[PDB]
Amino acid sequence: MELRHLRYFVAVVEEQSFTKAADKLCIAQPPLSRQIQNLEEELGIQLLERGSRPVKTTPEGHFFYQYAIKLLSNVDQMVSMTKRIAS
Amino acid sequence: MELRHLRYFVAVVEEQSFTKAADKLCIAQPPLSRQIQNLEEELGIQLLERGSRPVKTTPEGHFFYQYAIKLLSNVDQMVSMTKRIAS
Ligand code: NA
Repeated sequence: MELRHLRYFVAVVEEQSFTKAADKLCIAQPPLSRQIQNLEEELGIQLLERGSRPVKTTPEGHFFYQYAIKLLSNVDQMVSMTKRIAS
Repeated sequence: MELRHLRYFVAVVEEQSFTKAADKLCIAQPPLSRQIQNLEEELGIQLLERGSRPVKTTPEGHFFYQYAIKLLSNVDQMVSMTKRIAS
């Protein structure tokens, strides 16, 4: 699992759309969908209700989502601070 | 930046060796070294003292290291708990 998977997943959850998330991340929809599938397959879980319109998380999916946003925020803080040290 | 970069970096810092870190991560040394260089180049900073034997972090490198281990621990906790929900 990579940060890309988390960033893609968060965008899908927030936009409630695979296409709209793809637009926001400046990528095509098909690879985005494949990456989220890859994430679910790696974890051995369903993060999203399959076939849900608009896109809705499963309970474990929403749990994962809430911790994913926390982690991505921490990444941003880490990178920002480390850069500020060197400059 | 991806989780791979953090995992590679942490291993190098802890083993104080590019080769020994590669052994631990079950990969060849050359791609490992390239990935760490890629990480430093992306951030625009030196995480390791260039030419140091044994491998030693820069002050910003050690700072980054300490937050990287925290983040990787959080990733592990997130994945473990989310899996435990679905099972
Ligand atoms: Na990653």
